[PDB]
Amino acid sequence: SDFYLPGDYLLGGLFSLHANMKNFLQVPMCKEYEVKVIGYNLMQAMRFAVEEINNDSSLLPGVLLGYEIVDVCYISNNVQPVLYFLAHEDNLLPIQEDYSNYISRVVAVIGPDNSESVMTVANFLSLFLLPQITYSAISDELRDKVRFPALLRTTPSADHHIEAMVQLMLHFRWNWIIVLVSSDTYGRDNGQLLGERVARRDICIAFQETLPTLQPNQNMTSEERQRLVTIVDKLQQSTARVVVVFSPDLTLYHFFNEVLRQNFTGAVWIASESWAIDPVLHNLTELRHLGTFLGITIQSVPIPGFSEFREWGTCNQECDNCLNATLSFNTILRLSGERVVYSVYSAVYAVAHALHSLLGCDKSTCTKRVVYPWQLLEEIWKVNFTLLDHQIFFDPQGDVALHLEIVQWQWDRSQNPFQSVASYYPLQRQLKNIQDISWHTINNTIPMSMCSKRCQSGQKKKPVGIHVCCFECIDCLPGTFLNHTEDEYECQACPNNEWSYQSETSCFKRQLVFLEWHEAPTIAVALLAALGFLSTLAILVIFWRHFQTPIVRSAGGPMCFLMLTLLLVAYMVVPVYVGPPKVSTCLCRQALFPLCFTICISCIAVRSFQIVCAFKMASRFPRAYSYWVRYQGPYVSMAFITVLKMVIVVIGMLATGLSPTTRTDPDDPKITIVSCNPNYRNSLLFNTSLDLLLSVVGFSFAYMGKELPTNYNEAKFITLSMTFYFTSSVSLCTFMSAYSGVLVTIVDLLVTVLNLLAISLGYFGPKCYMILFYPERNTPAYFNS
Amino acid sequence: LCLSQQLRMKGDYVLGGLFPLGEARTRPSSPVCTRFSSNGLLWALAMKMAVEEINNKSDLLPGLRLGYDLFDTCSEPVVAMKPSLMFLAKAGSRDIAAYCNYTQYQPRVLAVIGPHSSELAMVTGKFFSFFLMPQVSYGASMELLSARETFPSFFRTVPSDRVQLTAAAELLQEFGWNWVAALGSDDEYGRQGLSIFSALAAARGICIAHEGLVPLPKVQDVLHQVNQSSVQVVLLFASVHAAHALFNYSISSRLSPKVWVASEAWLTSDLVMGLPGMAQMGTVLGFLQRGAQLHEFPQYVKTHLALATDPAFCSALQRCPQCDCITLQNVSAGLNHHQTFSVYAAVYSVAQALHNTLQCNASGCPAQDPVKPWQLLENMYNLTFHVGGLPLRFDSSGNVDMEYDLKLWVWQGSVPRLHDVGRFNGSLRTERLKIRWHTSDNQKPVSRCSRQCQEGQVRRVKGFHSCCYDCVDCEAGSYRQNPDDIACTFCGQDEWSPERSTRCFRRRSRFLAWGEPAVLLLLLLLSLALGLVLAALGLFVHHRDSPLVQASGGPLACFGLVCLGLVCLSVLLFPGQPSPARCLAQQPLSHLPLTGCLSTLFLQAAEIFVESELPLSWADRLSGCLRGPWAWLVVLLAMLVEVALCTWYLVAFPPEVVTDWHMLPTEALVHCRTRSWVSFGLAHATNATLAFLCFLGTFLVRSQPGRYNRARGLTFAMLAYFITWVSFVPLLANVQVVLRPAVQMGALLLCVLGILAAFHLPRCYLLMRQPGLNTPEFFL
Ligand SMILES: *[C@@H]1O[C@H](CO)[C@@H](O)[C@H](O)[C@H]1NC(C)=O
Ligand SMILES: *[C@@H]1O[C@H](CO)[C@@H](O)[C@H](O)[C@H]1NC(C)=O
Ligand SMILES: *[C@@H]1O[C@H](CO)[C@@H](O)[C@H](O)[C@H]1NC(C)=O
Ligand SMILES: *[C@@H]1O[C@H](CO)[C@@H](O)[C@H](O)[C@H]1NC(C)=O
Ligand SMILES: *[C@@H]1O[C@H](CO)[C@@H](O)[C@H](O)[C@H]1NC(C)=O
Ligand SMILES: *[C@@H]1O[C@H](CO)[C@@H](O)[C@H](O)[C@H]1NC(C)=O
Ligand SMILES: *[C@@H]1O[C@H](CO)[C@@H](O)[C@H](O)[C@H]1NC(C)=O
Ligand SMILES: *[C@@H]1O[C@H](CO)[C@@H](O)[C@H](O)[C@H]1NC(C)=O
Ligand SMILES: *[C@@H]1O[C@H](CO)[C@@H](O)[C@H](O)[C@H]1NC(C)=O
Ligand SMILES: *[C@@H]1O[C@H](CO)[C@@H](O)[C@H](O)[C@H]1NC(C)=O
Ligand SMILES: *[C@@H]1O[C@H](CO)[C@@H](O)[C@H](O)[C@H]1NC(C)=O
Ligand SMILES: *[C@@H]1O[C@H](CO)[C@@H](O)[C@H](O)[C@H]1NC(C)=O
Ligand SMILES: *[C@@H]1O[C@H](CO)[C@@H](O)[C@H](O)[C@H]1NC(C)=O
Ligand SMILES: *[C@@H]1O[C@H](CO)[C@@H](O)[C@H](O)[C@H]1NC(C)=O
Ligand SMILES: *[C@@H]1O[C@H](CO)[C@@H](O)[C@H](O)[C@H]1NC(C)=O
Ligand SMILES: *[C@@H]1O[C@H](CO)[C@@H](O)[C@H](O)[C@H]1NC(C)=O
Repeated sequence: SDFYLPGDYLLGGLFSLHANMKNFLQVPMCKEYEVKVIGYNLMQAMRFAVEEINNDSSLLPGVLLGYEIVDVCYISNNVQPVLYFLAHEDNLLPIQEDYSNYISRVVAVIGPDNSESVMTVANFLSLFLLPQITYSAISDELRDKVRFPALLRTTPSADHHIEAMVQLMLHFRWNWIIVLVSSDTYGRDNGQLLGERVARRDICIAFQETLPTLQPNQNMTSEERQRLVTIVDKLQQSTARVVVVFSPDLTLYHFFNEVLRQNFTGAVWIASESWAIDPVLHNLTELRHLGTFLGITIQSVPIPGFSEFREWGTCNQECDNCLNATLSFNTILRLSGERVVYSVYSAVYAVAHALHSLLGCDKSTCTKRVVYPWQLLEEIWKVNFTLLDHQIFFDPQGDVALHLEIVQWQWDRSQNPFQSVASYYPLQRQLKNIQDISWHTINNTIPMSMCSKRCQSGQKKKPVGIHVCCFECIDCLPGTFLNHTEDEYECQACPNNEWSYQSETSCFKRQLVFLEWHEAPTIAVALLAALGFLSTLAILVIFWRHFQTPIVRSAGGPMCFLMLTLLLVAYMVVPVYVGPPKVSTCLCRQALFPLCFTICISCIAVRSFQIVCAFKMASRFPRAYSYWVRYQGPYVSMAFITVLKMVIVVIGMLATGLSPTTRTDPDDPKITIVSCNPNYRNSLLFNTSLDLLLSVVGFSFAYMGKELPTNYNEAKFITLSMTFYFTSSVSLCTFMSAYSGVLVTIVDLLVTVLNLLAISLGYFGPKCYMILFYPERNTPAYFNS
Repeated sequence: LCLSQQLRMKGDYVLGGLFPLGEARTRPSSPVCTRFSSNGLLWALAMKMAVEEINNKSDLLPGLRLGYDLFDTCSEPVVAMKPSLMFLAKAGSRDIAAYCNYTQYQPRVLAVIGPHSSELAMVTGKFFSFFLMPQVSYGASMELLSARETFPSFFRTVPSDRVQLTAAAELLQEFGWNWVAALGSDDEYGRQGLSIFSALAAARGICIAHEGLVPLPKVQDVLHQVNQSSVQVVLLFASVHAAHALFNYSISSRLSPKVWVASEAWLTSDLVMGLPGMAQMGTVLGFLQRGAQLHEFPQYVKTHLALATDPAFCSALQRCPQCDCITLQNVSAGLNHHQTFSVYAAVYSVAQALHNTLQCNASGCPAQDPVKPWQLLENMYNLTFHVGGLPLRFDSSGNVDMEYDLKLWVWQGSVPRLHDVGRFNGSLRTERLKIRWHTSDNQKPVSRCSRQCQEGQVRRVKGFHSCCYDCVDCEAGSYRQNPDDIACTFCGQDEWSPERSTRCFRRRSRFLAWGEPAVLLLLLLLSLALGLVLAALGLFVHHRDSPLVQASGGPLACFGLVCLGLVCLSVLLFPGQPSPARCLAQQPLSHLPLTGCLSTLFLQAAEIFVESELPLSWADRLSGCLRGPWAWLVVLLAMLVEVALCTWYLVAFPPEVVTDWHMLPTEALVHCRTRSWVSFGLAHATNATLAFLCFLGTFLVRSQPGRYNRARGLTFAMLAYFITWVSFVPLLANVQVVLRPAVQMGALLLCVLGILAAFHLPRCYLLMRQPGLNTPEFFL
């Protein structure tokens, strides 16, 4: 038959012609199972490769190359063919400690197409070091040469498949995926490898689930139906829209059927090499509404003169229905190209080149020396040639970097069923040359598969769970921003007393608002205080121009002159209120204004007392009146009140501090008013409390004798001025209790100026009136009346 | 010593053997292991003792000799494949044929006692299955070796990982921990255990928060992932070295204590058990095997070593060249190893299967053709073999069944000991009363996830397999828009939402309604004030020619009473729904009449002050002009300036009816608000100056005892106005925003009542009750 061709050096093969998709005493042969077409395709590829070696006189001249292909089941039959290959021509395999002198029947073996059988065959062959170039086996366990010394490969491992998947996800900006594996070892290792790889590229896995192993052509149980319903419900409820599947193609019919039944659409499925080229699933022709079906598969290399050769055409070494099965799938195989066929082609060519180099042939003659399998392995480890514009050389880890290819399923039989969209180069670990992909969206937009929306400019990122890439966006509170260069996970406030608005990434400096010389209310208050100051200066000039008069002598001469000078000083330091509040400014203000005002009010009160209530008190305590008249009662009272005010103002300075303060007004954080007392309400309340305690007794004493002429109607004018001061203080207290803002300083200054104006006018202006316009009442002879 | 010479023994049926006797390419040469291992020699001697005991017995294998070929296989499979090929070779020949199927073979060994290593057992079983050679392997544990599809002739004497993992899952479910983290070693043992436990947890409802692989001697990321989830029960299905590295790193980083469910690999290993500082790593709960022990094995080992020391027997009579040059002290540490019983029972199982296959009684065994190895398999399943008084059975999948003990570590003087606190014979039965946990008190460490979310909550999937949900409550003002939402959505900022609500409720208005108790009381006060104004007006218009009203104004007094009544009337328009016109016209309507009455009172005060504290020369001209048409022009000017100020502040300062949607908790607001202290202050300034002038000109005066004090009433009216409004302002700035209009009307009504009871009421008292003081010489 075609499974055997005698030659100088045989070349064993292992191709899965049949698979199981529906008692140990009866051994089920591979013939009873359903016929697979890929196995016969690869077998014909190997036959064509050997036949081309035979044609080529430049490669292996005068050395006929043969082969012995044995049908190997998927799992069931994997030991007998190895024993056949290693047995001698008599089917006897000797046992010895060392096998260097041993000459096997075959010189090399093309390994099985599934990883488990490859592992078993390589485990058996490790004793004799028979070169075994497996194809289409993608397990990472074959990458190490400690336990597989004589195992080579012509297909990139699952490492490069996973890398291509991750690069495809990165290119389209997907960071929230779903992994579905199978109960078999292949799915589990692929899922674990993808999970290990994807964690370092800022891509998270929403959830991983295992699809129960379920061959087709058999009815499903209730437990597996419930399991599939649960899987599909979990898939639909999650927000991820990129589903990678690591499962053999046989177990995916029921899952996709359940997905169609559940009416779930909008998933960008990513396929491993197992079912990315499976023709039956594409022929199902109802998945076109699910979404785009990407997949990872080996790049197709067009072999010249292979389609015509393929179309031209012991135990477990026969098949009958292979040709009939391949007849139906001929067109799709021709259109889709050859992907795994080139792997077998290259493996056979590598064996041929290793034999040619080992024999040392000079393209004319060959030495025809006996070749041991270990010598062939040592030679094939160091082959480096070309084949269809592809370099064939083996890495130290037993792999040749064949270009991968991301393929997208296209539901149109007029062209290739699996249209290539991208190419991956394992040598540089780079995925490049990406073409347009027909997406399933409304207007061909790349589907979005991100768990968390991008945060708005100036929004703190708060982790929501275990997954790093998922977060929630919460606005930073007023007064802070985000320094994206430093960290975006926590707001960083702006120092230097500057405030920020909501969702604002640039702190702005607060403007320092304060009393300034060129404004309207300050100019009005300055004009009022100037009018008062010139009025009081004129009063003082008049008083010094008119002395030795009953008006100024019955009244306290030194007392009134001192009060006038203190009012002059207070008016002259009034503009110290305006301007930049410094330590000296507040020191002078609080050591001058309250002192002067308090001593003026104390003088007024003691004068009212001595003019009204002294006469009445003269009746009860006579010796007290003698003490009062012998000394200078009003002067000692004024001194005592002055020292008490000194004590209280010193305690106020020691309590509330001296440094000018910055208070953030509720109207506009952007502004910051500066007063000099950090605690101003309590200080003003204390000052007004002492002043009003003195004022109530002063005004009561003035009222008690308001009709007595005394010192030219002193009680009446004291009463008028003191009631004016009381009303002004009440107005200030109420306005303070019902307002707090920028106008506090100007209102306080206005009230102080008005109080000084009251004390000046309503107590001295009558005196100026009588002195100037009434020159008859100031004569000494009028003292009698 | 020549101990290795005893590794063979001729007999009618000879058993194979693959033991780890020794320990650790270009040419195809089998590697040679020269290092010596005590465990392998102990197991080989156990098998030899079992074979000798079977030969000794007369009721088992009667008149038949059972042999053994104990071959040394290292942990590597390359060195182990050669003994297997020797086993499958024809007896007396060194060549193994490559036949079509198993039936044509004539193997030299009846059965094989499989390798201890399960990774080696994989290759050995897959090789033997083609020839259907019955191999029973001690120590091979992981589950996929039980698959009859690829291992039709692989049995074992130790339980699979499936039963112990089922026991662990049942323990976690029974103790309530359905939110656990699963870890495993990077070798095949850990991966298979992780897959099996994943299946069992999915079946039992348990949730795996993080499934990860601790690398063999990275770990930091695994610990970080475990700590990220709030998990207090961690199943570590790892080998000894991986567990030791894990616990050493956890000691270095001071990881918080957790309940470590231990696999049998490191549950009883002294390396992990004796780690310094390990006591602070929570409780360790494992499932140790419950198997009998050979009570005479050490005696046999000592006696056989001594008998081998004698040269007479040794001369009277390689696989382990290093096994000859040993002493007793080189093996004394491993006599009490529980795999010796497994080897013993495996040999007994093969012997009993052979006895059943030959079908013979205790007296003898009939002669027949030699039995092929593949004929044992028909009787090795369904096989009941008694080993040391305890019966064992081979399941349909070659699995033996035995009980388990839940052992937990305790700590006293850094001495960890194992106590049985449970038993697993297919159904877990724990005694948790005696269990001492690691927490502050003796309480079970809780580790539970919410399988379902309570109604009205948002659900966030959590776990490596989306097993449970995290219920999160969000603060008021938010609602769950749809059940599948991952975050509750806000509603329209004009509607309120209660805490933990499926939907929001609309915000309805709440202003000062006509039915509120405060408005009712203020309405009664307004009624009383208006009645007083009407009575005073009636008295002032009936006794209009009397000296009382003539001195106290005249037409002007009645005009002021009308104005006070109109102020009381304008009080009415504050409450109710804030129409823009009403809220705009609140204040001007309040001050327009009050301005008129205050100006009339000020005219009276000015007349009194002019007649009192001025020279007669100016008085004779001021008094005759301040009463009459000039007084009317003065009151008209006051009203006109009030009108001008009111219209200017109405066109410039906007009184707005704003709807503060975010003031009341469950309701909106309709606040009629104007400029802060600017609008009403400016409208109030004219009245303030008018009242202050009246008070200043009236409050001090000479009241002769023979006349009438016409200043007391005006002084007290101004005082009532001032004190009531000075008290009103803080109430304006302090009372709740709803009752602000009520405060305003209360202030206006109190001002009117004070003015009345101070000025008009004392006049009316003597105008109505005691008309004996109405003489012109007393008033004018
Ligand atoms: C060359 O190979 C072809 C098929 O590739 C085969 O049919 C033919 O016999 C070979 N020899 C020659 C001389 O063409
Ligand atoms: C089971 O298999 C039979 C035979 O192929 C098939 O007819 C049937 O639909 C399947 N399902 C059930 C539920 O019987
Ligand atoms: C869509 O979904 C519904 C609801 O699950 C399902 O019954 C139906 O078969 C699906 N397909 C169509 C075409 O309606
Ligand atoms: C191709 O797809 C069709 C349409 O569903 C299907 O019937 C057929 O079995 C598939 N396979 C072929 C023609 O080989
Ligand atoms: C292929 O099928 C046809 C009928 O369609 C049959 O005549 C022929 O023998 C088959 N060929 C095989 C089984 O090789
Ligand atoms: C194989 O040969 C090519 C062509 O000279 C060279 O570029 C390449 O580096 C070689 N590869 C190795 C592995 O030596
Ligand atoms: C796709 O095309 C239509 C027609 O030009 C355009 O109006 C529409 O916005 C596009 N779709 C999307 C989702 O942007
Ligand atoms: C923000 O980060 C930059 C870059 O490190 C640094 O220079 C700067 O001081 C930080 N703060 C602000 C307020 O920009
Ligand atoms: C077998 O029996 C003999 C006596 O017949 C005894 O000496 C020997 O120890 C026994 N073997 C054992 C117990 O392994
Ligand atoms: C084994 O193969 C031979 C080949 O001659 C066959 O006759 C025999 O029936 C086979 N035995 C089985 C399948 O059990
Ligand atoms: C335990 O961990 C520490 C910290 O990493 C390390 O230094 C030490 O060598 C480790 N111990 C062992 C026995 O490996
Ligand atoms: C573990 O997580 C807790 C809780 O977030 C944290 O405080 C602690 O630093 C983490 N690390 C360790 C080693 O405990
Ligand atoms: C016996 O033990 C000694 C002491 O540990 C050791 O040196 C010697 O190698 C051992 N003999 C062996 C392993 O054969
Ligand atoms: C049991 O079998 C033996 C061997 O054939 C035979 O000699 C004997 O008679 C049988 N019966 C009894 C009761 O031992
Ligand atoms: C043997 O196994 C079969 C399986 O069908 C069972 O019916 C029978 O009871 C078993 N015999 C035993 C356990 O002795
Ligand atoms: C397991 O043991 C319990 C008692 O601990 C017993 O009730 C139960 O029947 C046993 N189960 C089996 C399968 O033997």
